[PDB]
Parts: sequence; structure tokens; C-alpha cells
Amino acid sequence: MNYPAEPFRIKSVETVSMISRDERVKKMQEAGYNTFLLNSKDIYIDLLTDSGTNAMSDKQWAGMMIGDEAYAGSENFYHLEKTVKELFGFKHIVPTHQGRGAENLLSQLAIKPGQYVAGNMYFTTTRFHQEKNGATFVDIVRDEAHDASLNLPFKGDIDLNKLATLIKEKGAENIAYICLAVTVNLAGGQPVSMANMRAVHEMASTYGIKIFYDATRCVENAYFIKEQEAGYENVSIKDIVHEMFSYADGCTMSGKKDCLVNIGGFLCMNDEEMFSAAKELVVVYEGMPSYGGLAGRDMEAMAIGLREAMQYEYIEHRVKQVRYLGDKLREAGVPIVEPTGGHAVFLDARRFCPHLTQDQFPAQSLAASIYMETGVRSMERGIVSAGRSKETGENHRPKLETVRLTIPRRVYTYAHMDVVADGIIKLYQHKEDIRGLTFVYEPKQLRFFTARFDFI
Amino acid sequence: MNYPAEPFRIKSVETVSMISRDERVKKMQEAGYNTFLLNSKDIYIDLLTDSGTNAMSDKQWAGMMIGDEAYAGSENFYHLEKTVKELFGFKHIVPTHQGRGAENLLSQLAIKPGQYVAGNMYFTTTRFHQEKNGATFVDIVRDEAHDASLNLPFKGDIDLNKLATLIKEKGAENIAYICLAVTVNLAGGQPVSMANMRAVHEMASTYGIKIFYDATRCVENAYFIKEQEAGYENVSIKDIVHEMFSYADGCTMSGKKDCLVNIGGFLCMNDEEMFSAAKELVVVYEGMPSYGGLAGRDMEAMAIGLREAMQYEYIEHRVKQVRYLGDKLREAGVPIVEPTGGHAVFLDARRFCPHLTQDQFPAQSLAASIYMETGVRSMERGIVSAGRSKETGENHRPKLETVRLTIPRRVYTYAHMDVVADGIIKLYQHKEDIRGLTFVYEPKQLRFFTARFDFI
Amino acid sequence: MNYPAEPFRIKSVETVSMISRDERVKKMQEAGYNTFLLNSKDIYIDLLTDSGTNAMSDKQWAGMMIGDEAYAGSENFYHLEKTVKELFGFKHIVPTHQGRGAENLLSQLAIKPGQYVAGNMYFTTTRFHQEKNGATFVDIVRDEAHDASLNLPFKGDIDLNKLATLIKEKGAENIAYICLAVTVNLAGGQPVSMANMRAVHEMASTYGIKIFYDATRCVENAYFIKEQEAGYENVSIKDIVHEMFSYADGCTMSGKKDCLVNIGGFLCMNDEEMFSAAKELVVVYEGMPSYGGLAGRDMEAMAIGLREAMQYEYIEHRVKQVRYLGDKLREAGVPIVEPTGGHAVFLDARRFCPHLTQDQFPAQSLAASIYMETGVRSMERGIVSAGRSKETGENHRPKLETVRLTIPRRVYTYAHMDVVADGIIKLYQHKEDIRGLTFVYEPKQLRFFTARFDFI
Amino acid sequence: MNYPAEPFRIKSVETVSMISRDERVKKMQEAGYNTFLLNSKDIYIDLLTDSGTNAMSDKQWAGMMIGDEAYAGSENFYHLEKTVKELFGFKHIVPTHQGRGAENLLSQLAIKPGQYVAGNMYFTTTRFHQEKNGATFVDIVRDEAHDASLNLPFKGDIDLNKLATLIKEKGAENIAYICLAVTVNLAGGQPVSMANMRAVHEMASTYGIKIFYDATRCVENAYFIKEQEAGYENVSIKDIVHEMFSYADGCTMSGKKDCLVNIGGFLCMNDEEMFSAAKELVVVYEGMPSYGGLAGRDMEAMAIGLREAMQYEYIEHRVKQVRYLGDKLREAGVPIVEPTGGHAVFLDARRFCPHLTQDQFPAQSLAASIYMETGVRSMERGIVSAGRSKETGENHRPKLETVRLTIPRRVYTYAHMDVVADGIIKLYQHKEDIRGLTFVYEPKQLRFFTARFDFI
Ligand SMILES: *Cc1c(COP(=O)(O)O)cnc(C)c1O
Ligand SMILES: *Cc1c(COP(=O)(O)O)cnc(C)c1O
Ligand SMILES: *Cc1c(COP(=O)(O)O)cnc(C)c1O
Ligand SMILES: *Cc1c(COP(=O)(O)O)cnc(C)c1O
Repeated sequence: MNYPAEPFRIKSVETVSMISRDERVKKMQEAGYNTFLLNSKDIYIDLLTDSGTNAMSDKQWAGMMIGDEAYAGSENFYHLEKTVKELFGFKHIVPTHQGRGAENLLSQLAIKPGQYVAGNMYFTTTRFHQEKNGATFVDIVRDEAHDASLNLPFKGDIDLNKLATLIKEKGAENIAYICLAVTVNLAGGQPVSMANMRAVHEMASTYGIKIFYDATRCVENAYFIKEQEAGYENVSIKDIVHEMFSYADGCTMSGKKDCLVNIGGFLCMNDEEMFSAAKELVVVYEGMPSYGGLAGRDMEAMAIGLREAMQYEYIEHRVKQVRYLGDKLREAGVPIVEPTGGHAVFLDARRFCPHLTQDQFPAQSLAASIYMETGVRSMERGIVSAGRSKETGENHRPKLETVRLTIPRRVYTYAHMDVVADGIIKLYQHKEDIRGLTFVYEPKQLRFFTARFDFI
Repeated sequence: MNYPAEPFRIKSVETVSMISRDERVKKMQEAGYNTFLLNSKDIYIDLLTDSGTNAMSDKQWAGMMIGDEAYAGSENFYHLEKTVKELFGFKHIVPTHQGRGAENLLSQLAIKPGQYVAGNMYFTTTRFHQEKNGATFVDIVRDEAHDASLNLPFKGDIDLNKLATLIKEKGAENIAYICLAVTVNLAGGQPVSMANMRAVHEMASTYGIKIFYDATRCVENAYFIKEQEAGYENVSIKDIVHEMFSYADGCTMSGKKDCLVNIGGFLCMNDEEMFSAAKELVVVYEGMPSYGGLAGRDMEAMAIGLREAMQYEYIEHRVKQVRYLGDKLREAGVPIVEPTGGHAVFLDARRFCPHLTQDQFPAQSLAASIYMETGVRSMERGIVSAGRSKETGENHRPKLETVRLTIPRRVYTYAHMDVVADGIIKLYQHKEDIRGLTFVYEPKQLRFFTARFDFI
Repeated sequence: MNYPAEPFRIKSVETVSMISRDERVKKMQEAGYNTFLLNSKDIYIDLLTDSGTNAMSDKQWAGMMIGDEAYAGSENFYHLEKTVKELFGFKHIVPTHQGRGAENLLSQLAIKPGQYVAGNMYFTTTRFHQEKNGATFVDIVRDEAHDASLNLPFKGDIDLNKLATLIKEKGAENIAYICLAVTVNLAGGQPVSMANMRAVHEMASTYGIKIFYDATRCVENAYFIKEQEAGYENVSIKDIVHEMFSYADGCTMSGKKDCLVNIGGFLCMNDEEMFSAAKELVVVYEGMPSYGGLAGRDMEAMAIGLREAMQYEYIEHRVKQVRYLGDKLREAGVPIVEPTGGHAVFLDARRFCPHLTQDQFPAQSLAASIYMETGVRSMERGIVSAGRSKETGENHRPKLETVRLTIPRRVYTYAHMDVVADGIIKLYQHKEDIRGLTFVYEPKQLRFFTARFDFI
Repeated sequence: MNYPAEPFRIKSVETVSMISRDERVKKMQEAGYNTFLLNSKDIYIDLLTDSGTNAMSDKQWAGMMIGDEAYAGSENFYHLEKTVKELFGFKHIVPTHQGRGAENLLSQLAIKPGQYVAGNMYFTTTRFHQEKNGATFVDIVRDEAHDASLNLPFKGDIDLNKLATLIKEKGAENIAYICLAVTVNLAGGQPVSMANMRAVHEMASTYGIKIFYDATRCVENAYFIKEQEAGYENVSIKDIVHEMFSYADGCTMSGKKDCLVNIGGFLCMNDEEMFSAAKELVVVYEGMPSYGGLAGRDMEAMAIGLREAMQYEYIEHRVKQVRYLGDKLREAGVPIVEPTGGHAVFLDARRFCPHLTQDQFPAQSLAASIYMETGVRSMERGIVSAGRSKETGENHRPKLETVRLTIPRRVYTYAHMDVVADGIIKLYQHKEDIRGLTFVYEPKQLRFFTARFDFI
């Protein structure tokens, strides 16, 4: 019922051009009705992603001025190494320019062809490197996680029965590692309980199976645990995060998310053998282990942001601001995925546009409409992005045809949230007016990135 | 009824420490219950002033990086000179480190001992330099302006009958110049209509009297003209600002206000004789005419800021965010000054605390309570600031005993406004609880700046 | 005989702590006499590498303030794409966090198992990706390039007879592409003449072979052409660079070198098929094609830096400052690699320490001595870095046992060069005093990065 | 004989346009042969002044990012106050936008009409405020200080006999205060010995007279004391500065000089009465005592800069880089003022152009020639700047007809010094070629700032 005011003041702003609706319609047109083809400069509120779109603090910007760009022995690296070792509790750290860079490394080092990798759902880049290195992905998340309507807490929890069964039918020796993600993106940014992580660790530990977290949004997960897990009411975010990682053997992290930066990531591990091997591999892909594809100034900004992310008031507002958007939409009966995750709100384009068939790209059309009416860009996560089968050469028909409204950290206000909520509510009240779309140009690769459409 | 969402995104934020109510009470104690003694770091929302507390843009910060610190011929100066000439339309410009710097200059140049200076109300620093140079200030603002309850538009307007009479009982030749201020600070930030400026210029131009504006908040004034003056509904802010100045002979500007900067100001004029004399005088007070006590980077930032302030959406949201605070307070029956100005909301401490006599400093105590309860700093504008008579050595009893809630530009959100509004409304419901204050230490000079008190 | 003064002024400085010789000796001891283990903060002059250690301009820092961090459609991306298209002349560009990131991409896209890749010498990362993807590297550089004493111009040139013979003995169809590097690192930073680039292109065009440049230091190369190639005396650096690339099908670029930045790189190509395939591949390794693992601000700084690098006076001073260090050392009879390249000076550790056998690591010891005596860090490029055979498990005995003095761009002065030169000349006069080293700890991987030694 | 290398690295550079000699000649022409009219952008090396043209450090730029712009209680002010109290040892400090601002204040507070002000020579701004406030300036520096050819150390010392006599012929009660400047500008930047500061204090103390230091270049002074005063060889710069100020009652400081900043200054004092009165006066001229016309970020940069100036290596290089220029010039027989000061070199235009009469403006023409030949800008300090009498309406004929070459801190290299020294040596060897100048346009005020000339 209550939403907190920003636990910070605005130090500097990014000016935006408020173009008319007539202009937005023309721009949408030229973009082929594909929000991905829109120019950043032509967008008022950009909710395409929460990756690298964060606003830094004055302290981080101060850190950006004292970048020690030395190839080795940089003071910024020591700062990052010390901070991560202190907060995550891992023994070694290898910086990487992004989260995927770390995933490429881990997968090349922890997977042997024909092995299995079990995890609670997946993410495109992380799953790619897994399979790329000869492994078979096995989803062991609870089934309720797949129910977009089920309003249940900790939908990202792993189903221990599915895990135990896997171990039984394939053998511990055949499971490279368990990839536990926090939060679970695919499900809408759903958290994992501390009880589950503890339980999975107990089982895996019994069979000597490795556990690597995809901690890109571990602080948001930390907040849900503090908010909804019994006994964690009075535990600090910092302490919750420390315990979370005490059940993992390492992790891949995208600083571009919860580390409050615009670039940066890293790989963590306790194993010395794996650390030494990782050091040799990072050289050819990211750079020396002393900087890993990151400028010294960026390692400083990331070490600072990680620390800023631990402030309760900051994360509470971050998550509640997303909750605010979901709440407003739910109050008007707009079809969204439940419950609201920590970083975004997903709209059910299917239920939103019942007059359209998935083959008429409702999610893509909804997104286009959202921009023309409010100037906010959202990302289509439906049939268009799902792509079309290689063999049958036909469109994949994903279970969910959604439009994702992803919120960057510390960039928008509740007033901005009202602009997108009011705009979508108005669209919903006249949803029959939303037209279907058709391909006028469909590239072969990355079709969602450059395909152009036209109304049916 | 409707308030616009911020026409910008947050680029960087200023971290703030949220200290408990207990700590705030302790800090206020140590500060002698005087908000002017509180440490900036101990304040959540600082509404002490709108001067130099503005948030700059990414474009301004980029300019901050290309400062041409040359003692002469700096590129930044040319940028500023070109901008001001374009936007204000004046012939010459002399930069100064602050608005007062410009006033000191114009006063030493346009005033002759015994001459008179008429204007709509006054400001401390400006009137000082006026008198300091042997001149008598004559307030020619409409009487209604003095009525804090009269909800009347353009209260800052000049009484043309009060003027004509002045010219009559004293002689044009005895009036140095007319000091028209936009907006009028003393009344609460009230605007002056274009019709008034034009009429004043018509009369003065007749008797050859000089007109110099105090344009510190000329852009807020322009917004009121576009919003409430008939015929300007469709005129651009830029076009309104240009005409405003077409009725003046020069001006003194405080970039710290409407120029969206943290430091800076300038003096403009068309007279070449005055310009040449100004050049000679600036040398000994601010610095060369080519920089006047401002770093190159700051002249660049100010040139950029002035341009940014011309954006309608920006100024509209600026003024409306202040209106929002006023509306919320009025809705709860809190006594405030009417109508709401463009840069601040003034609380009527007299009506707020009817259980306290002015000699118990209601405004001062109201300000201390507001901080201890919400963490927001406000400024007292009553008996404590009015000081005490030199002769009678007794406290001056100002007509209005108010607490000023001044809003910096682009720094806070409506959520922030709700924090100060809900806290003052709650205080009002239990106003009888507010205690009177007493001097435990009263400096002789700048008492309001360092005086310390204690509860009665 | 003449060296030009810096074609720029200092805008900001990086403070350094000048520790004593006693302190430096203690520091060196603690670092196991390995310069790779020294803290950047304990170094006065760091000549470890010219990679990402460059000093940016005020215009570049201004650009760092206007980063459009949008996931797609960023204004900075357009700035970089337009700039590179204009200066390099390639049709398409794909940004990468670094040069290796672009190499990984090109190798995966242009090599098929069993094919051959011919080039003028090689670089560690680039060769790794070549072989990693199933190709056999063939060195076709002129034989003189291997004679470190031969003072001959354009030692980086490709031997057209070696290339023609390759095409003859293996079949044009079996040659993935020709990898022409400018300048040639391994030889000491030696240039490639325009005549050679044109001839190579003529032959390759005949057989339909692909040509991709490893342009990390193409601007330094351009200067040498302007300085020593007949007919280019009056051609602009900008025009020479455009012609160079007119003979290639694409290129991999490390912005960390000649683009005057601390991070960044990119992949260029004219072929649309390859461009489409590269776009799909960059996603999983670097990021969207619209940012490729680089923050928007960095794409802006790299675009600006590339344009700054085209100024003749800047590149002339850059190369000549390196020539200055080499001239001073040569004048004193200190053994170095000839002629001096464009980014570094290589000391011949073998001839420097004739009292030591390569097995006693002369280059590693010379490097430790240079730091203890002057406070400047250099990199060992000899037996330690060469490593030990995997099979025989024995140290590789590289032909050249050197110490590299790599000069960052726009970071040091001639006075700093005098410091390293005078210290090295002094050490040379008592070279017999340099002690041999022995491993006290030899890691299995990246041994030159963390190995620790002790005097013999 | 030996000159130290820069004790810092270049973090960022200010690019410059290297226009040809033909262009420079064209530019000088349009500037009316007056260097004060040249655009900063058309200059290579700007030696107009060392005021506010300094290069800040990466640490200072970091401080610029955390500017606490609160009107009162700013953290940056506490940082500055604490730093000055600690380094200078004074009780109170009142910041001002510039040093003049501090002079204006002190003059108004400590001078009573008719009183006398004695000091070692004078400076324009400071002397003005002295006389403007009804006081007579009495020069009590040693007579040797006026001998531009006398290579005598500590020419800035006060002749104690001249002082004692003053106190005798006028009475201590009639002497406002003693203004001791460190260093002494008018003489060329000459230092005052610690023994003299101690002596003067001992005498003034006896008669209860006041001593205020014009410490704008107190760190350069401190270096000379450490270098040439017996017994201070082993005292830290920090400790020398502390003792220096222990003999004063306060001081006016221009951070634009030795504080390594581009703007800012302050007034120091131990007297509470003066402090309180100073607080009331600053409000109307600079701003609140809590910022005094300075942005929060600038107080931070000044606090950090002051500390950086205390590094022996930095100040030694600073003074020795200027010495280097004087040494090169003297070695070629070029007529300069002796000895070389700590911040500038003065050329003797009279002896430089013996073929010209002061009436033909040799200094002004020399300055013009220096620019057309090298691209460096210098300041005319002869007849043109001396102006012409108000009564007789004729040109004043200053004792010294010089061209001042003032060096900013941390902006140029020795190579830049060679460019100016080599160009001036070449002009000297053909001095007879320097032509006389004649006014083509002479303003009445600030004639040196905008007068235009032409060759006779
Ligand atoms: C964003 C993300 C990653 C890593 O991608 P980044 O761009 O590389 O750093 C990994 N997992 C999840 C669940 C993510 O959301
Ligand atoms: C703030 C203000 C000024 C100028 O003061 P600043 O600090 O000097 O620049 C002048 N007039 C009014 C009405 C003001 O509100
Ligand atoms: C530096 C370099 C590269 C690319 O490496 P970076 O770190 O990745 O960008 C490629 N080739 C040569 C010859 C280089 O010197
Ligand atoms: C520079 C200087 C001052 C002060 O002038 P600034 O511009 O105001 O701060 C005072 N005295 C001397 C001797 C100076 O050199």
C-alpha cells in the first residue's frame, strides 16, 4: 500500500526531447514498427532492459576520475578484488567485460562433452555457452514457475525431487554442475529462498556435485528473502548476500545489473585449480587476469556500486518501484505475469490482444502501440524473438507472448511509472483497436533485432 | 489537477544518509535549533534555498570538461556572450561570479548620491548596493502584493500610478533607474506581466528614465506569462523571454537560479559608455571582463544551462512541482502564502502556531520541528532574520512570520514533495505541540546565521 | 637530430609517489624480482605496455560525460560507426570490448578446419584464435625482419615470393585469408610499406584470397610511410590511412593502441554475409552489435580518439619520442633492436649481460634492475615469457632475450625518457654487476605473470 | 646544472591547433599586434599569466565530482577549513571567489582613513583596495629589490630600518597593518626570508602593529627558503609554510596561484572580532561565509590542491622549470631580470631592442614578435600597461620596459620551454629587425587590454 520515496537526490540529469505523438508515429513507422530499431534519442522512457542502463552515484563518478589504467597491479583491481572477496566471500575473482564473458570462461572450464548441467530455468547467453561446450541443459525448477498466473512466492526455487531424480538416472559423475540463478529471469524475475539454496547445497554436497550461481541479480533476490522469508526479517542485506553465496562453489556475475554500472562483470571461484586454468583462458578472450577487458576506472566504479547496492533503503525502493508499476496495472485488470519480479513487469500480450492470433505478433504490436502512445520503449519477448525452426523453417510458438517493461536502477521516478501505466491502461481499454502485424522484411539471423513490419 | 512527469531521466544521483529521528533530534540540538547551523550531510531534503543548488545536465557536465581557462580570449566566454546576446538580446555582457557581483557593479555605475531607485519590492543584496552608493529605495509595487492571503495573479506588477507620482514629486532627473524584478522574491516568487513591463517602459522611455531588470528568475516569470497572460498561450518561452528584455536597458543576473548552475552570474546593458566603465570596474572586484571571477568551465556550463532553461517542458514541470507542494498543503488547511510562487512555498508560521507570540520565534521553531520530524531543512523568514533595531536595540517585528520551503531545480521528485508535505500536515494537526524558542546565544551580526536557541 | 615539442598542453596530471631507491629495492624483493608483480602505485614510469595506458584529451573526457547507455540505438554507436566508415572506409563495423574480442569473431567466421592463414609474423592472441579455429599459421614476412641488428626500413613487409609459393604449394582455396599486421609487433614495431600492401592485394585479388588487417597500430605505420616512402612526403596521415585500408577486406582493431583510449576495439568488413554472421556471433561473446561489450561513453571516446590520432604533429611527436629514447641508448652503445619501432624500444638482454647465460634469465634480471635503479617498469620478453615445452617440459630458448620499454601515448615527456635512458646507460656501464636469477616459485600457467625469483 | 623530471604523469591533455607562421602573422594582425586580443584557441603556449591556468590532478577532478552544493554546512567547506587550519595554522577562514575578494574585505575591515599601510612593494588589485579605503601605501622593501640587474637573494625582504623609521615618523597607531607579500611579484617573483619574517614580526609585535600576508605564492616562497636559507635544508615544505604563517595575524590568498586551482581564494585571521565583522561583509560581496561565492566542488579542489602543493618534488620542479627558461636565455646573452623568480621570467625590452625608444613600445612589439615567431603568448609590462597620466594626459614612462613570460603550474614541459627560449634567442640575434609600434586605436580605460597598434 505504501511506496518509499527515492533514498537519494538527483545529482545530474539526462535531458530528453519530448516529441509529439505525431512525431512518434512517424518514427515508429520508419522503424518498421520494431522498437529495437528506434533511436535512443527518440525515446522518453527506455524500458528495453535493466542491463547497463543504471545511473551511477557521485561517488562512483569520483572513482571514474581516479582510474589506474596500469596493465597489471592496478589499484582499482585490488579495490574490486577486496570488495568482492569481502561481500561474496569467494576466494578468487577474475574480472570480465560482461557476464557472458564469465559464462564463456566457466563453461569452457567446468563442462566435459556429454555431461549435464541442471538449473532453475535458463538465460540465452548462459545456456549457449553450456551447450556450446558439449552439455545438455536440464531444467529442474518447480513446475509452478511455469504458471505465469500463479501468484506464489519464490517461484524460482529448484525442485529437489527433480534434482535427486536426475542424479539417480544419470549419476553424479555426469552432472558438470548445478547452475542456480538468482533471480530467475525467465519466470519474470522470481526469487529463490535461502532454504532452497541451503537444501540444494546439502544434496549436491553429498554427491560431490558443483554449484555455480548466475548471480546477476542477487541483491534483488536478497531483498525478497529479507521481505518474505521467515527469520530474515532482521538480517541485513549484506549478511543475506554473504550466506547466499556460502552454498555456492563460485559464480558468474553481470555488474551491469545489480552492481549499478554500465559495463562490467566477473567470475568467482574457490577452487585453485580452476582459478589457475581460468587465468590462462581469460587472457585470450577478455584480457589479463588483472583487468579482464575492463578499464581500471570501471573496476573502481563496479567495486563502489556493489557496496552501494547493499544499502537496504536503496534495494527496497528499487524493487517496490517495480511493484508500484505492477500494482497500478493489476488494479485496472491488465494481464501481467505474477507475482511481479524484482527488475521488470511482463505483460501478457495474448490476454491483452485476444482479437489477434500469435501469428499476428501481438507482443510486437503491443510494444509498437505502447511507444506511439507514451514514448516508452519495451521489449517484445514472444513469437518474433522466439524465432523460427531451422528444420521446419517455421515460427516457434512460445508459451508466453509477452512484452517486457524492464526498469533500470535509479533512472526513473514514480511519475514516469505513472506515464507508462496510464498509457498501457488506456491501450487496454481499447485493446480491440490494436492491429496485427506482418513481416515486410525478416532477416535470417537476429530477426527480432532488425525485422520490419506493417499493419494487417 | 494534473502534474507533469519529469521531462528528463536521472543520469547520476547524490547519495544521502537517512538518519533516524533520534539522531536528527540530537543533531538539531547541537545546531542550537537553528537550521542554518545543520551540516548538509545530516539533511535528507534541503529546501534552504534554490540558489546554486540545481542539478546540471550531462551536456553541462561535458562542457565542464572543456574549460578554456585562458585569462583572455577563452572559448567559453565567447560561447556565453553569444548565447546571452541571442537569448536576452542585450548588446554587451560582463560576467561576474554571482548576481550580487553584478549589482555591486551596476550600482556603482548608475547611481548618484541622493538619487532615487524605484522598483517592485526588493532583495537584501541588491537594495544594499543601492543604498551603499547613496540612493533612496522607493517601493512602487501594487499594494495587493503585500497581502499574503490575496490569491491574485501577477502580484509583482508595478503600480504605474505610484511610479508616475514619483516622477512627478521628484523629477525624472532624480531617479537613477527603475529596478524591475522578475519574479518578485519578497512576495513569495510572484510574476510580473508583460503588459506591466511594456507600460512601465512606455512611461520611463518618455521621461528618459533607465530600466534595469533583476532577471535572476526570469524564466519562471516567463512561464507564468505563457500560462496566464492572454495572447501568450501559444508563444514560446524563448520568445517571451526575448520580449521581456526588449523593455529594459540592462539587467543583473544570478546564474545560480534560472541558469541551472551552481555558481555564476552576469551584467548586461546596451549603453557603450556604461559598458566601458563597467569593464574598468570589474577588474578590481571580480576579474578581467573576459571571465569576471568565473572559471572557463563555469561560463560554458552557464551558457548551456541558460539554453536548457528555455525548454517549455522543463520550466512547466519546475513551476508545477512547486505548485504541487502548495496544493497538497492547502488541501489540508495548512496556512501558506498565496498564490504559490515559482520557486518556493511559504508557510505562515503566525497562523501555523497561534499559541506562540512572535517573540517566541514561531517561524524559527516551526523550521526546527520540520527538520526533526522529516529530515528536511527549511529557512526561517521572520523575526529572527529581520534582526533587531540598531537604535532601540530591539527585535524588528516583520509583517510576515514565515518558513520558506525553496525548491532547487531538477533535484527532487514528487515523492520527495510528499515527504515534506505529509510531515508538515502531521505537524499542523498537532501544532499546539510546537514549543517557543529563546536565544541562548545571539551574535550581533548575521544572527540568523549563527544564533543558537533553546525551548521555553 | 631534432625532436618536436609536445603538440598539446597538459590538462590534468596523475600524481605519483617518488619512493626512495631503498624502498624500491624492498618493493622489488617483495614482488619476487618480477616486474609483473609490482603495484602500479609504486611505479614512477610504467613502460609495461602501450595498451590502454594512453592519455585522453579534454574533448574525449567531455564525450565521456554524454554516454547514451541505451542497449540499442545509442548516439555514441552512430558516432563511432560514422567515424570509422569515414576514416577506414569499410562498409560495416562491429564494436568489441577489445581487439582479441574482434579476433575471436573473425577467426570463427573466416576459417575452416585444415585451411591456412598467412601473415607477416604474429601476435599471441590473434594466432591463438587462428589455430583455435582449425588453421595453420604460416609466416611470410621477409627474412631480414628476423635479424634484430639489421637497420633496414619497412622490415614488416611481406615476402611476395613466400606468399606466391604458399598459394602454389597449397592452393588458393586452402588459404582462409592473409593476416597483414601494421605495424609488426614481434619485429619491434616495424612498419609495412604501402607498395607492399598494394602488391599483396593485387596478388590476393587475382586468386580471390581474403585480406584482413590487424590494424592495432595502423596510425604509427602511416607515419613511417609518410616519413620514409617515396611519393608520400606530402600526403596527409588521414589520406595514407584511407589508402592502406583500401587494400583490405576488413580488419580487427584494438582501440587501446592507436585510438587513444583505455579500452575498446572493433571488427570491420565489407562483405554483407560476413557482417550478418558476425552480428549473430557477437551477441553471445561481447554483447549486442549496437555496443559490443562497450559502454556508450567508451564508443564516444574511441570515435573522438581515432580522429585525434590523424593529426600529423601528434603522431610525429609520438613516434619521435620513442626514437629519442632509442637514439640516446644507441649513442651510448647500449644494445637494442634496430631500427626503433613506433611504440617501443627493445633492449638486447643477451648482449647487455654477456656474463649471464639465458638460463639465468638475463632479461628478467635486467628488468628488475631497471626498476630498482630508476623506478620505471619494463616487461621481460625472453625465456621466462617463452615458457617451457609441454612435452619435453623444458624452457624454450627464444632467439631474442629482450626487455621491452613500451611507451603509452601522450603520457610522458622527454625528461621522463631521460630518466629511463640515463638509468639504463648507468646500468650498462656496470652491467657485470647485474646478477642472475633462479625460480623460487614457477606457476604452471602464465608463469611470466606470477613467477617469483631470487638471485643466483 | 640539473633539472628534475616532472614528478607526475600526464592524465589528460588539452589538444592544440598548430597553425602555420603565416596564419599566426595573420592572426597577430587582426589582433592589432596586441597579444591580449588573441584568441586562446590560436595560441600554442600561453604564458600570459600563472593565475588560474594551472593543471589539476586526477584526485582534484575526483573531488570535483562530489561537490556538496548546499548553501550552508557543505562538506567541501569543512574539508577546506580543516586543511587551511592545519597547514597555515590560522584560527578562522572565510572563502572568497578570488584573492581580490579577500583583499576588498580585509581592507574594509582593517583600514581607517588617513592611516598607513606598509609592505614590500605592491600589486594592482591589493594596492587599489588599500587606497580605495582611505590609506597611504608606503613601500619598505630594500632598495636593491629595485635593481633588476642585481643578482641578490631574497630581494623581497623588508628593510627593517625603513619600517622602524616609519613607526617613528608616523606612530604605530597610524599604521593600519604591515602587508608582507610572499613572494614579491613586482620584482619578478622574489622570495622573503624566514629571518626577515621573524624580524619584522618581532618589531611589529613590540608596537602592537598588525601583520597580514599576501600569501598567493607562499609555497614558491617556501621552496626558496628551503633551498637558500641556512638551517632549512632539512625542513619540510609543510613545516616551512607553517612557521612562515606563525609570524602573521592572517592573510589573503588567491588559490588561482599556489593552490593549483582555476578559481578560488580565501581570507584567514585569528582575531574573533575581525572574523565576526568579516562574516557580515562577505555576504553582500561574495556570498555566505559558508561558500563565499565558490561552488562546493571548487572548495574541495582547493583543499586537495593546497595539500598537493606541499610535495617537495612538485614545488622543486615548478621553480626549477622557470629557472631553466631563465638559464637558457641568460646563456645566450638575452637581457632578463635577475634573479629568476619562482613563477616568471621578465625580458628587458629596453636592452632587447636598443634601436627603439620607449615611445615606440618595444615591449609590446617584442611580445607581438614572440607570438608570430613561436606561437607563445606573453604579457606586456611596460609603457602601454603603465597607461598615461590623468592630469598631463601623457604616457607614463615606467622604469622597466619588460615582456613577462609567466608559467602556469603543471601545464608545460621543458620541450615547451625550449620552444619559447629558442624563438626568443633567434629574435635577439636579429633584434634590429623588430619594428616600432604606433597606436591605431587607444581606449581610455584598460588600454593595454584592447588598444590596437601598427608598425611604424
Ligand atoms: C543479463 C544476464 C546474464 C549476463 O549477460 P550480461 O550482458 O552479459 O552481463 C546472465 N544471466 C541472466 C539471468 C541475465 O539476466
Ligand atoms: C538570489 C538573488 C539575487 C542575486 O544573488 P546571488 O547569490 O548573488 O547571485 C538578486 N536578486 C534576487 C531577487 C535574488 O533572489
Ligand atoms: C594489442 C594487439 C592486438 C589486440 O589485443 P588487444 O588487447 O586485444 O586489443 C592484436 N594484435 C597486435 C599486433 C596487438 O599489438
Ligand atoms: C594574483 C595575486 C593577488 C590576487 O589576485 P587574484 O586574481 O585575485 O586572486 C594578490 N596579490 C598578488 C601579489 C597576486 O599575484
